[PDB]
Amino acid sequence: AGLSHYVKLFSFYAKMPMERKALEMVEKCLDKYFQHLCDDLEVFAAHAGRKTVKPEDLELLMRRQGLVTDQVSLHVLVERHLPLEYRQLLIPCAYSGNS
Amino acid sequence: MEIKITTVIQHVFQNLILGSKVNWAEDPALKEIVLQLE
Amino acid sequence: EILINRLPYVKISDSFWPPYVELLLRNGIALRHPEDPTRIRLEAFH
Amino acid sequence: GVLAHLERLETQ
Amino acid sequence: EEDALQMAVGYFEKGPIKASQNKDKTLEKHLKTVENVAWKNGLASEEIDILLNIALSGKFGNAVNTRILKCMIPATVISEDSVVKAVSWLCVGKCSGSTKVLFYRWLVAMFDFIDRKEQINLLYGFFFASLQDDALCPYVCHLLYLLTKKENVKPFRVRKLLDLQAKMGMQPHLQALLSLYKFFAPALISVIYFKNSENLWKTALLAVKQRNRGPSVLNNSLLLHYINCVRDEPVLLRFYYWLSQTLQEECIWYKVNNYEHGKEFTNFLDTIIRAECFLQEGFYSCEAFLYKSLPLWDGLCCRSQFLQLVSWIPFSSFSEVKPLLFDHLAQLFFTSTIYFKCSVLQSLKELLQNWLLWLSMDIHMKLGGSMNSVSKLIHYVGWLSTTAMRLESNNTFLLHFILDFYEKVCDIYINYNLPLVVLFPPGIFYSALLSLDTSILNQLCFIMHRYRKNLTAAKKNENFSSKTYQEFNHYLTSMVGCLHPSFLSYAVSFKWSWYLDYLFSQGLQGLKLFIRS
Amino acid sequence: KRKAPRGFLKRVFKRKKPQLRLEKSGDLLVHLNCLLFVHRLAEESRTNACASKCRVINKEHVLAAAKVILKKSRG
Repeated sequence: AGLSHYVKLFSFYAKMPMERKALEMVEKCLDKYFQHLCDDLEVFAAHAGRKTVKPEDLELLMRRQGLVTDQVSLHVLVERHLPLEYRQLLIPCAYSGNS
Repeated sequence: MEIKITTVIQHVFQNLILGSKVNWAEDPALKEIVLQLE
Repeated sequence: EILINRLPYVKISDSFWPPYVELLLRNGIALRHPEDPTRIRLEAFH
Repeated sequence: GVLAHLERLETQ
Repeated sequence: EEDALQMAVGYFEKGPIKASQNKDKTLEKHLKTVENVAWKNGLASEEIDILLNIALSGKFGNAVNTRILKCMIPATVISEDSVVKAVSWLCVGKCSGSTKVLFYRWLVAMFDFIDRKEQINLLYGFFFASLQDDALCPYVCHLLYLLTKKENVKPFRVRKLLDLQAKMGMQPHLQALLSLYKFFAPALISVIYFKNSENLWKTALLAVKQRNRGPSVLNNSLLLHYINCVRDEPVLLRFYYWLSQTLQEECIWYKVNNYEHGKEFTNFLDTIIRAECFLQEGFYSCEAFLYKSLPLWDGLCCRSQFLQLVSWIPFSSFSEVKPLLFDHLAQLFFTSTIYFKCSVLQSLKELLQNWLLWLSMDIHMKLGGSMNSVSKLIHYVGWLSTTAMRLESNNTFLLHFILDFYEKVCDIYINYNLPLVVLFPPGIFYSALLSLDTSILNQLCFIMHRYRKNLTAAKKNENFSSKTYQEFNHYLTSMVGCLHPSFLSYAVSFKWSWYLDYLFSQGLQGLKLFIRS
Repeated sequence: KRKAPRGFLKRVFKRKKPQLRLEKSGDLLVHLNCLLFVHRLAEESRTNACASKCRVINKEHVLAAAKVILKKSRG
């Protein structure tokens, strides 16, 4: 499903043919990626003292992953990869009604 | 050097009365300013 | 628009009210610098 | 034509 | 009642579905049975596409349940597109992305019916900036593939399409849009194809078609007229160099296949032949390829095409074209069968007309040395056609084509205003006079009657007179005394005037034109 | 590929850890995290392929990629 979505997106992200036997191991890589993430969101949201995981709860985590910097903030990272109708939810546009 | 500004401000009317809360064509002022003739 | 008229890629050096700067970015009005994304260019409609 | 035809009585 | 019913649906929108005393799907379904007959008047389509889709009740099922059939009976008008671009406003209501997908599919499917497509084209960027969102790209790409004009190919849009191609996939819809943008101003270069998905809507859209029913230059015929009219230097040379390098490369292509390449070359030489029959002057690569490839030529290799190329050969001198070409259309004429022989005196028959046309207006556009060229061509054919008469023991088939050539030699003065009455060489005249069938005998009779007519016409306006009239009176007294074997065949199948009537009546029309003369 | 599954990421975030309150579009942030993680995977696996000059990504390059990037992507 979604792991199959990412391995297919791996094909258009690696720009280069790979093997299916590589894909079920990258599936375990995504499973462990969540096995680190969802308890990294767990511990980071607990660090903020909030039960829920707000967007800034993940901005700090992505700062940990070195992908958010003072040059590359959270929102700019949304520009480069997410589609428009999806970043319309994340980065606040303006209508005098900023999302 | 002026039409090149008139093809810039024009295309930021095709992109400002699009991305905002436009209510673009249900208005008689913009309807002649939007659909801006090339 | 003044900066693009004579060329610039900075043109705001990250102008403020971040809802606004990203406004003219999603609609295609302006473009982020592909390498240093704290500076903006107006999409070069020329 | 009678040239395209004359090429098919050469055969036939 | 639909206008009343649709305003009731609007009331169904000014209030909630729960507060309504009746179901929407009942009244909108009565409207749907109406759509199965006639879905939406231009004003009706406009309004019901406007209010049902901007923000109001318009359920992503209900607005879609209508949008599947919310197209137009007569035509879609500008005001339909106007404030549904304010449904494309794509905001707090937005007519959320699924109904957007059916909406852009609506426009793609009914792009053909708008009174002023230029108005929507003037709205190009409003849909082009809708290409960035992922869900509408496969349909917005189709729409802009249908909406694109040169005024909408500004370089920033080219760079936006390139950014979309880099960020997103190589999707064939983006490739199709890129193909259009390359077909226009090439600020981008790239090398599926209007394969639509509105086929499901094309149940209703095929009903809509039925409803509207009831309620470098050779393969361009529209551009061939330009080159027909410009005898300009850099275009007849831009075209000469293409023909020479297409008749060389693709004819060297024979030397590797000679069987399967012998069908596109034949079908390309057919296009050359048609282009010359239209444009009416021999392409200067058509002869230049002929002199180059006639000595190497066989009898039957593209005979039907090569011997129609010979017809369109720029009249040269018949002293500079004879050794180069006609010395080979005799080198193969005298060594090949009748079926190539008849294909040359026919080829040179058409060559005679294509030289005499260009000589008629050489009288129109204001001779003697040009005269000597057609006269010598006809004599050389008249030399060709006495020895071809000898090779095949007076074969009637070959002499039929010989006379078919001479059927266009009797009428030089009457037809082309050219004073070039060239009589038979006797090796054909009496060889058909004392022939054995009448479809060749009446042929000769028609030719000589047109010869009488043409000589009489030349006597009116004015060497021809002395020796030509002597030879024609020779062909007359000898033959008019002779006017017999095929006539004997008729007489066996058969009171002199009644014999005539039996003749005459039975197709002998060249004999009619003589006997009346 | 131009998609991002709303349902799948939420189902994974609920299956793996039963006690969270991921926000309205927080799963979209999780998708961005995985998108960039697989970006790093693709690029550093291309580097791994050029390391052994293999013209096809294989198991022995992905396993080396994992212990670098997956550990790096840990918060």
